[PDB]
Amino acid sequence: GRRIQGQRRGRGTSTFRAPSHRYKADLEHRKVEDGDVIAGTVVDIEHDPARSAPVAAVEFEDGDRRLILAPEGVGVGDELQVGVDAEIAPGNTLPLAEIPEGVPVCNVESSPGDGGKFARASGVNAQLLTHDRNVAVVKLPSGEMKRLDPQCRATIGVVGGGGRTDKPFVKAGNKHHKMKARGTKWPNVRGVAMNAVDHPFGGGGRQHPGKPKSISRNAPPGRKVGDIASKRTGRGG
Amino acid sequence: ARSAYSYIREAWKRPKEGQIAELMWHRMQEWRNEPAVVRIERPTRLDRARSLGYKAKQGIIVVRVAIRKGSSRRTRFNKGRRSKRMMVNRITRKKNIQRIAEERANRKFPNLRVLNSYSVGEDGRHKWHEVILIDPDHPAIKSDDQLSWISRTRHRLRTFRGLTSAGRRCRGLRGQGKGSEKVRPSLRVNGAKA
Amino acid sequence: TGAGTPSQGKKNTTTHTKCRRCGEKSYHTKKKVCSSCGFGKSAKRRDYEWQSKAGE
Amino acid sequence: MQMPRRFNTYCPHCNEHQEHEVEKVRSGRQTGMKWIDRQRERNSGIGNDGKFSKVPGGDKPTKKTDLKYRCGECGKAHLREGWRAGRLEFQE
RNA sequence: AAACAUCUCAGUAUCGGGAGGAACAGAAAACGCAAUGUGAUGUCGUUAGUAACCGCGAGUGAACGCGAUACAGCCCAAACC
RNA sequence: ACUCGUACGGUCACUGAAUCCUGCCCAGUGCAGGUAUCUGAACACCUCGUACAAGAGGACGAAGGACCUGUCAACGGCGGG
RNA sequence: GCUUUACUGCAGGCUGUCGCUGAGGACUCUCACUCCGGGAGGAGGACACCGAUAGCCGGGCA
Ligand SMILES: [Cl-]
Ligand SMILES: [Cl-]
Ligand SMILES: [Cl-]
Ligand SMILES: [Cl-]
Ligand SMILES: [K+]
Ligand SMILES: [Mg+2]
Ligand SMILES: [Mg+2]
Ligand SMILES: [Mg+2]
Ligand SMILES: [Mg+2]
Ligand SMILES: [Mg+2]
Ligand SMILES: [Mg+2]
Ligand SMILES: [Mg+2]
Ligand SMILES: [Mg+2]
Ligand SMILES: [Mg+2]
Ligand SMILES: [Mg+2]
Ligand SMILES: [Mg+2]
Ligand SMILES: [Mg+2]
Ligand SMILES: [Mg+2]
Ligand SMILES: [Mg+2]
Ligand SMILES: [Mg+2]
Ligand SMILES: [Mg+2]
Ligand SMILES: [Mg+2]
Ligand SMILES: [Mg+2]
Ligand code: NA
Ligand code: NA
Ligand code: NA
Ligand code: NA
Ligand code: NA
Ligand code: NA
Ligand code: NA
Ligand code: NA
Ligand code: NA
Ligand code: NA
Ligand code: NA
Repeated sequence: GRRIQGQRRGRGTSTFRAPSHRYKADLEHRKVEDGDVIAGTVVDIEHDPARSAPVAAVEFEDGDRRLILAPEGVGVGDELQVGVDAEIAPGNTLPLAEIPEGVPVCNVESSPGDGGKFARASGVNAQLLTHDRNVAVVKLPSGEMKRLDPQCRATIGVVGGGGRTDKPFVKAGNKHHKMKARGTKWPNVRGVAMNAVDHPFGGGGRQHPGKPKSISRNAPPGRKVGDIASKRTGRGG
Repeated sequence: ARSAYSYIREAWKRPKEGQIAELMWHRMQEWRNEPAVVRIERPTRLDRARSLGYKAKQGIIVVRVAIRKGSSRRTRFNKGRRSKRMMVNRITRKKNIQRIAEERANRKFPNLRVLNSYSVGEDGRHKWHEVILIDPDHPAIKSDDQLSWISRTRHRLRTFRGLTSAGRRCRGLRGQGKGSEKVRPSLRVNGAKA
Repeated sequence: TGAGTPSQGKKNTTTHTKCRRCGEKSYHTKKKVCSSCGFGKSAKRRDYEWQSKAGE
Repeated sequence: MQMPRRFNTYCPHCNEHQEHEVEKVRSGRQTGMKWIDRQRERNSGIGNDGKFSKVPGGDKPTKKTDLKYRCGECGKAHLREGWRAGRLEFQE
């Protein structure tokens, strides 16, 4: 047959690419020689086309002007600080070690200095639970308990824009406009509505999948469709 | 008495033993950070070079070339093929790595011609060979009764036509007797059967 | 809309043009590559053995 | 059917009748060094392996008698045509 | 191959790289009519559809030697300086 | 490529606004987890064999399978008496 | 052209083994190698990656 849609994706053609050229900034923690002295002033609050969430423009003492992954509650004028000795208030960034356990955090680094990887979407947050001289245990929004180097920097507070998911799109048109701001092919045609040549679920006098939908982890691309390595399906039990 | 050279040779018989073993562990680190083709002022295996034709003279160049280890980097078929030809993983190229290295070096020095080459080891995925090239246009070479032969027009691009050291061995021309029926005088003249 | 005559009307785009290297109206001005001599793609001249019968 | 374990009959070696002992031919083990073995290794490569890609024929409903007749005095055995027999059991 | 998978078409078609007026090969870690024998290499004739391969099917397929053509034999590395 | 993205994410699928609802079945097939024991290739190792080698056999045993379990808004099933 | 528990194979995934590969049936370390860091340095570490091979799955493809 023909390569299935999931395979066209990888080639990275226009249709599957994100409108990068239309994006604003790659949100990452600033680099500080040391000392922490680094502080700056919120100059404005903008909309981030890549995350459908607000972002804060900040002017730093040493002249640097960069957009920042804004937590909820940051306003123009506020003074943010980044470093080991940063005060402990929302919007400030400092290593997990210097952060008091029990405090909600966002934009957490996977490894010290990577600029933040975890908890960055609308209204989410990580939860610093345990400290140590060797391991900082954080609970990520997925519920998992992650062990991190206490040297990993983070931002205090939860990400701005919480509750975005609460309102339904209501109409195809709204999805449309959102989708146009992401690296995604939309709308979605069901495999079972295709021809046998286009998808392992395609074909038939009526619409139904050919075999069972749970596919092995070892299935090859072109065949790995449906419920991938499902440990279970349905809702019962 | 033993020539000093004889010692370089002796050392390279077992490149994973003694001092040379440690040198290699050292060098490769820098090599792995170097490019595909790097001209070097002096041959890592002096005895070998000289044995191959190398001379500390103007117009004589040496260069280390890195080549990936393994079989052919082959693309699977995109049309009909009988089972016999649907192969990918086990297919290997008919040209040995040392020959590839010689060609890559030669292309880096369009004006030079390959004289010979020898191996200088390998790690888990590279293989390094040092290629000795010659400037057929530099007097000093044109005037050398032992290398001037490479200046002849008939020798333009020796490597690309397999007239090289490894070139001739890879072509199965080693033996003068049994086994070289489809080899000598050339593979192509023999319908490409060796 | 018919794919024939009615779709022939929008054809006012210029692509292939007189080539600077070979003189054939085969220089694709959009691609900057000659389909006839290879100009723009190859220093060597475009030529294939299939342009003639195998034994000739 | 039944069959005596021992009985008198012609021994092609002795060239005269003598008591023979009947036994079922036990299969010999292969060495894996015969020409066919070397051709299998040699000729098997990428893709289908011609004849070496085939698999075990099948079975006839009843097999023929596969026996060894051993002379009781010279100790040399001889083979005979076999005959279809669903089962063969020796008497004593 | 009266299907077809090994085999065959065929190392063909076609593709990539490159030389010359011709290329390539070439002075034996050869041959092995086993010899008290031959003596660099191409090529032509033959050896021969022979030896060898092969669902031992269809098909595939040399070499030594011999008769010719033309003939040509040398330079490094190292030892010692 | 997704991605100037980070689970309020995005990938892979099924159903197809709302409203009232969505029963029973894990035997087969699929996926997933577990697994005393059984099965399970090659290298290295041991035995025999060979002045070597081919080869025969042993020991060990990964994923996988047997076996057990979970799972149907997973493929699907919901009869005769 | 298409399908599949048709025949035969081929990609791909999983897994053992060998090479890279080092020190003191479970273990520590650091020096290759990998990742993070502008650097200092940090994490990981003889594993992973990559090369070779073996077993299983394998209409994704021929
Ligand atoms: Cl969305
Ligand atoms: Cl050259
Ligand atoms: Cl019997
Ligand atoms: Cl002779
Ligand atoms: K064929
Ligand atoms: Mg970014
Ligand atoms: Mg939704
Ligand atoms: Mg609306
Ligand atoms: Mg788009
Ligand atoms: Mg749809
Ligand atoms: Mg349809
Ligand atoms: Mg299909
Ligand atoms: Mg339907
Ligand atoms: Mg349906
Ligand atoms: Mg010729
Ligand atoms: Mg049309
Ligand atoms: Mg095979
Ligand atoms: Mg036929
Ligand atoms: Mg036949
Ligand atoms: Mg042939
Ligand atoms: Mg011969
Ligand atoms: Mg990197
Ligand atoms: Mg098919
Ligand atoms: Na279907
Ligand atoms: Na050159
Ligand atoms: Na051959
Ligand atoms: Na062979
Ligand atoms: Na036919
Ligand atoms: Na046919
Ligand atoms: Na055959
Ligand atoms: Na004679
Ligand atoms: Na079931
Ligand atoms: Na089941
Ligand atoms: Na068709």
